[PDB]
Amino acid sequence: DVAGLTPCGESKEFARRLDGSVKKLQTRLSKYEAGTPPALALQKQIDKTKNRFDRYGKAGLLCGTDGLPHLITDGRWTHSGEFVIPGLLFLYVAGWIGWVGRSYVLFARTADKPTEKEIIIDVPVALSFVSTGFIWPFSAFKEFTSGNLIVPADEITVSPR
Amino acid sequence: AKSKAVPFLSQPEALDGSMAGDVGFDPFGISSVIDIKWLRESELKHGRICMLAATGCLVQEVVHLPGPAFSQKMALNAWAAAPRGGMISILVAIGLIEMISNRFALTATDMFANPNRVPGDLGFDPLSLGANPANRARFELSEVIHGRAAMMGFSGMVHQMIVSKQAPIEQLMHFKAVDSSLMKLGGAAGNLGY
Amino acid sequence: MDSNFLKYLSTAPVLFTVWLSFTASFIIEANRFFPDMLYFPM
Amino acid sequence: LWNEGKIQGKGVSVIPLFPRPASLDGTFPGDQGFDPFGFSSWVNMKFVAEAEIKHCRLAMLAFAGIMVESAGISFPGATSVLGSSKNIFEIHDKAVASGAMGQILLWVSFFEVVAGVPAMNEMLNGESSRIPGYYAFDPLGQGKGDKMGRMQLSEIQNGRLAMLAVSGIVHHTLITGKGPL
Amino acid sequence: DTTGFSGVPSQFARPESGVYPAEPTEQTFLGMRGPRAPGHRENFGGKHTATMLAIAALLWQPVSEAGMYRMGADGALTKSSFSNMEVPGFGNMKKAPTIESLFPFAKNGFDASPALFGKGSMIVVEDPRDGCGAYANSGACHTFLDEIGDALKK
Amino acid sequence: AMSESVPFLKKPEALDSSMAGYAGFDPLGLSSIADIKFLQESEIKHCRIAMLAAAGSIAQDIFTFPGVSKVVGTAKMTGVHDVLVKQGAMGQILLWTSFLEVFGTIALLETLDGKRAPGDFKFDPLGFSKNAETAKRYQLSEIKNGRLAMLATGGMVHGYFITGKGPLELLTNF
Ligand code: CLA
Ligand code: CLA
Ligand code: CLA
Ligand code: CLA
Ligand SMILES: CCCCCCCCCCCCCCCC(=O)OC[C@H](COP(=O)(O)OC[C@@H](O)CO)OC(=O)CCCCCCCCCCCCCCC
Ligand code: KC2
Ligand SMILES: CC1=C(C#C/C(C)=C/C=C/C(C)=C/C=C/C=C(C)/C=C/C=C(\C)C#CC2=C(C)C[C@@H](O)CC2(C)C)C(C)(C)C[C@H](O)C1
Ligand SMILES: CC1=C(C#C/C(C)=C/C=C/C(C)=C/C=C/C=C(C)/C=C/C=C(\C)C#CC2=C(C)C[C@@H](O)CC2(C)C)C(C)(C)C[C@H](O)C1
Repeated sequence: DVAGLTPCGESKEFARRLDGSVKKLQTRLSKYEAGTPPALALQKQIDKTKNRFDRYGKAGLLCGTDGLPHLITDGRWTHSGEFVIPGLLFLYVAGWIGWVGRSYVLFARTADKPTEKEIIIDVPVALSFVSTGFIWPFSAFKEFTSGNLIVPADEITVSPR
Repeated sequence: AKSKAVPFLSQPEALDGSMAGDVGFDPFGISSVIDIKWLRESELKHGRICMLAATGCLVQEVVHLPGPAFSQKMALNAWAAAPRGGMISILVAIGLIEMISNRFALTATDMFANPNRVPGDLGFDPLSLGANPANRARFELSEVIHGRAAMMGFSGMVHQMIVSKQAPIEQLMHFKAVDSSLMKLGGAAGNLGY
Repeated sequence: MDSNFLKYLSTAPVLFTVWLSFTASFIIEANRFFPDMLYFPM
Repeated sequence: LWNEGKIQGKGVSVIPLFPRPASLDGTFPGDQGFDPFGFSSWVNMKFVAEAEIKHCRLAMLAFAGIMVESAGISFPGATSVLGSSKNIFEIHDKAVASGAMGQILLWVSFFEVVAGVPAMNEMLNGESSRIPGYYAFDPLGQGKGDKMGRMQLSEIQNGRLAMLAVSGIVHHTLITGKGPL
Repeated sequence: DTTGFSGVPSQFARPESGVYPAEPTEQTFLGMRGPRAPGHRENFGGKHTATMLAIAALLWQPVSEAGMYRMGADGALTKSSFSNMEVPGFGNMKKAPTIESLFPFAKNGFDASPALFGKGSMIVVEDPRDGCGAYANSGACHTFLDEIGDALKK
Repeated sequence: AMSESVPFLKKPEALDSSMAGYAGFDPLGLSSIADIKFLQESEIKHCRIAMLAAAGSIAQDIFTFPGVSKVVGTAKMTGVHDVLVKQGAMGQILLWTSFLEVFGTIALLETLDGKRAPGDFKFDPLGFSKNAETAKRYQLSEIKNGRLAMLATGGMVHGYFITGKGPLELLTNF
């Protein structure tokens, strides 16, 4: 397929991975009686292992010669669920955490004792900030263009050189 | 100075009997931590959503739009059956409604920035039904009460759909009791997993 | 509830321990009900 | 009449075992002590009075209905479509299945929502000064002095007796399998 | 201090606009209450909004029935798509976009009506009572009230 | 001030005898909920449509226009609706009444502005409301007959939903 890779649903090495993983569990299950708790624990692990291999095969992942799934991350849309969408999901959470943390440090500067607000957090106000993070892309860009994100270079302490 | 709802507790501050549906019920003291304006905005919103949702379940049992994608009497099955494109259309339209009706004052730090903004009052009166100021207090009371009742009712209906794989009216008309041989609560750690 | 005890629970180490235990806990729960998510399913 | 002080008034006790409470006012037609659990302290007196008169009126009408339908007395052709039994329970179940009970339910509930609920709301709000249980339903005269006097007390006592007797009749029919008359 | 979720941007050290318009009271039928321009509710008010909906609902009736209605040998009418109208002078484009491209009911199998729901694709109204009563049922119908009666007699 | 129609209830505080067909009957307080001019325009609209509907039920049972028995066979009352939707009869009726209802919408919005009496489309081609006393009497007659025809229409169509007979045929049989 892409980069000489094979879809995991027709990879023979993927098929042997699934079989070897189950033979390894079945020989541990061969040492226990049917209704025992170790037998049910291993029978649930054989169900989980088979389910995972079935899902990967039908997902559009590509396997290598080694029979393991490989991720395509060049930007193509047929493979966006491996990096681009998990990445879009990450950056939304990361910017949320950043926007919310930034909003609280600016609040704490206007406090009676600014450093006491950072070791003893005003939890009702800090929870007010965490809820605000859901629209951080719009809130932060408007913050930028309204001249409130970036401070000018001449209000920042620098080393003499 | 005791609560009227809970007679053995002290009456909570930020609850002064002005708001509709105010009977002194805040035993956990959330009103002392969270501004009552935000709490009433969220209560009216949750209640309005649940009025539509409870009505949605019952009417969806009775009446359907045409087509096989809309033929699910059980409302929890309708979630999966309904066309995904149109369901995400509903979601996107809700988001557009949320930003515009709130006028870009969406968050915990900028909703109610305008002193004119009132909790739950979005300017929505298309037919001017609240034009009469004599009906205002009882409309506010019965909106809050309908919202609370529908929150409880929809919660019950959803979890009765989970327990009994039946739609709400025909669960009442073809009732089957809980055997307890299925859907036992908890237990993920009692058997140590699996 | 005592305000000095609530001011103690608002201290940075308690909130850090509680929040990251809560955060760790819904990752653990999400991987119980929805395991082996190597990809966003699409 | 009123007989204020003698019967139905302040200083009147049906059972002086229980002292007459202060919260129970002496101006409500039918007040003859009997407030043990102290409900008059916190309930709306106007609401509970209207509820009492309505429970009284149903009890009387239901008693009349039970007597007629246990004596075998009927309207022409009613026993033809409905059952021939005199068991009040059996008639109710088959008149439900006939739709007659549905029609009475429909029309009672219509009156009770379009007229009963506004009447209750105004009587408790303070917009109309309607005495409890009043619906201006006096077609055949017999009002005037009596209307606010003995008839209010006669109605309330016949209604309380009708409530107790109707409960008695239905439970006797339950424990025996045979109705009265 | 700041209570938490107060909503005022000056209590969270957030930059506010400083501009907070006074809230008027006038409303429009399919729009919302709020600050408008002067004269806006006079031209785009309830009168405008109701009238525009009325025209849109009237013009829906030709659109919901859009098609090429042609008579055969007798007076019988055949319905066809407007795509069958081949425009003569547009090079390689011979089948043209029409009003059926902005309102493609047929492709989704809708069968629109001037009342929005046609004989095919009609509203489905079922009865959830399933042809039995609230109490004292017999057969494949056991109501909740029957379950209360079953428990009390056991 | 108590209601003339419901004596134990109060006067409905938005209704006055200067209205046509007033009896003080608003027990549910809807005249306080909705704007009263809208309610008045709606009642007269419902009244006139139901008057046509009841008279049409009666007349359709009496006679039927030439050629109609071909297309409309055993169908009667609501039954003819689906067969004539296939034909363009109901489509044409809907088209022209909707066309009139755009102007009805403009009229109602002027009524809510307060420049028009409810239901007043100024339609008096033949002369009946020249005199003021006659005008008021006919206003009351129109409202009362329209109210009666609303209930009539209800009964007639539900009688079809029960027996399938039609008004005149339900009188003749059973
Ligand atoms: C939410 C608060 C916050 C925000 C907005 C930023 C913002 C930034 N930091 Mg980070 N930083 C923070 C907290 C924060 N910092 C803390 C707590 C530490 C101590 C570990 C650091 C240590 C740190 C280093 C060493 C570096 C940065 C860098 C940067 C820059 C690039 C982003 C990055 O590399 O992230 C990296 C983030 C980290 C390495 C640690 C973040 C740890 C957590 C997730 C954030 C704190 C959450 C906080 C408790 C919020 C609570 C809010 C609540 C009270 C409402 C950017 C200026 C880099 C830079 O200058 O590049 C230009 C860089 O080299 N920061
Ligand atoms: C940008 C405008 C736009 C466009 C072009 C479309 C286009 C489409 N929609 Mg979508 N839709 C939109 C906005 C839009 N939608 C919005 C804003 C919502 C959210 C309210 C929806 C919700 C939605 C759902 C739920 C469904 C569609 C479906 C469809 C498709 C088939 C349509 C069809 O056969 O119609 C011809 C059929 C009709 C016109 C019948 C209409 C039925 C009535 C009018 C519904 C009652 C409306 C109800 C009262 C909603 C009130 C709330 C609202 C005012 C906020 C088509 C691709 C369907 C789909 O995905 O099919 C695969 C589907 O099931 N849409
Ligand atoms: C013994 C019963 C009794 C008594 C004393 C009263 C007395 C009163 N009622 Mg009440 N009422 C009753 C029963 C009674 N009612 C019942 C059962 C109903 C439901 C139908 C009503 C419904 C009612 C309304 C809706 C209203 C009143 C009102 C009034 C007042 C004025 C009317 C009046 O004086 O005429 C009463 C005249 C008589 C009681 C004469 C006797 C007629 C008898 C009881 C008929 C018997 C029927 C039949 C033969 C049953 C016996 C046979 C059966 C066993 C088989 C007065 C306080 C009005 C008021 O102002 O309330 C405050 C009002 O608005 N009543
Ligand atoms: C709510 C009103 C209403 C509705 C929906 C219908 C609908 C229908 N009628 Mg009925 N009809 C009506 C009123 C109504 N009619 C009235 C008022 C009469 C006369 C008393 C009739 C007499 C009638 C007959 C005899 C027949 C129908 C038939 C039909 C069907 C075919 C349409 C047709 O050609 O009718 C034709 C009907 C007419 C030409 C009468 C129209 C009456 C108009 C509205 C009077 C308006 C005059 C008034 C002064 C206003 C002037 C307008 C001005 C403001 C510009 C259709 C289902 C036919 C059918 O299929 O029956 C089985 C049929 O043969 N109608
Ligand atoms: C305002 C809204 C009010 C919501 C009310 C909630 C109603 C439903 C609550 C449970 C109903 C009855 C439970 C019996 C069921 C029961 O007790 O089962 C027991 C179960 C543990 O299993 P065991 O050790 O009992 O196994 C026992 C053996 O018999 C079987 O193996 O307890 C749990 O931990 C399950 C709940 C999850 C605990 C964490 C929940 C998520 C945490 C989120 C943050 C805190 C939220 C509140 C946590 C309490
Ligand atoms: C001639 C082109 C034209 C057409 C074909 C057309 C059709 C419809 C329909 C048809 C189905 C409806 C239902 C409708 C309703 C509304 N129109 Mg209207 N409309 C047209 C022109 C304008 C302009 C220029 C404005 C405007 C507005 C509004 C507002 C909001 C008022 C409010 O929120 O206060 C509402 C509810 C104003 C605005 O604010 O739009 C955001 C505004 O300036 N319209 N409009
Ligand atoms: C914002 C927010 C709130 C909220 C909220 C909520 C929960 C709002 C939810 C709203 C919903 C559920 C809206 C649903 C709209 C459905 C539509 C338009 C269906 C269209 C069908 C079509 C086009 C078709 C078709 C056809 C097809 C394809 C083929 C045929 O075989 C079948 C068929 C003929 C039918 C509230 C107001 C509560 C409060 C607060 O302010 C915050
Ligand atoms: C405001 C506004 C207007 C408007 C509007 C609208 C859309 C108004 C609609 C309001 C609605 C939909 C109110 C619905 C309330 C529902 C309740 C209280 C249900 C509670 C259920 C319970 C208690 C239960 C239960 C159950 C349980 C769990 C067990 C089950 O087995 C069964 C059972 C069902 C019995 C308009 C647009 C006209 C314009 C105007 O200018 C302004």
